[PDB]
Amino acid sequence: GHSKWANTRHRKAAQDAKRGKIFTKIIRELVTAAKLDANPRLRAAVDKALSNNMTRDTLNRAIARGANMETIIYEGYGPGGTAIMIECLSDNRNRTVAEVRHAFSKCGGNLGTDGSVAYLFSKKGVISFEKGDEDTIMEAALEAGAEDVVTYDDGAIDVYTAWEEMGKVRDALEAAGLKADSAEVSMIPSTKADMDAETAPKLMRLIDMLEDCDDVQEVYHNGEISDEVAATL
Repeated sequence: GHSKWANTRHRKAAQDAKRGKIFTKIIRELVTAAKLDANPRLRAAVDKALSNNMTRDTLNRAIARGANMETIIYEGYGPGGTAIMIECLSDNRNRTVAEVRHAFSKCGGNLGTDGSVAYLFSKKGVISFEKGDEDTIMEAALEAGAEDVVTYDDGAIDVYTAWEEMGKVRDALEAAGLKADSAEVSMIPSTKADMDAETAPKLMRLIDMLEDCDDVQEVYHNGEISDEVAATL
């Protein structure tokens, strides 16, 4: 009872309503990495920009910006006792932590020590196929170096790679006539947080408030959902 759109339907139907905020968070992550100009920190941003439909000239002009903002991560728990990580970028640490702290209060939750639920998360590249031949994609993926392949109930396919190889793998599948629909780099949970029609929209409200903050670059969670309940939100 677990499809891919079930853990991507909601919020992804909300992030496509806050495109200004999403566009501009990417911009800051591009400019800051170019100002660094550090290389393997620009790459990530660029890929995120593409997957979000940001034109090339726009990204190039952002990087071509090569205001002291720093990166900061937070951790906590939320609806249904669901683990959560928050990645930020800001020039004001205290204002950032307050806004993040405010979200949890308004959603019954609490931040924690830097090492709490983090160990429950592994940073890896994910190349997704919304459809296709499973055994052919799997072999081409493992062949290219992939670390694992997941096939969901809706035929969607997720290829996991070492976070820093998502690119080589993605390209291999393409040159092989096996184009992925998306290929990003996220934080994958090694555990499941069951959710009901009660502790889901509640969690989803937290992700919404957190993502509403301009300092919040990334929000990850293990609140696995089911097709059964996903049809209540």
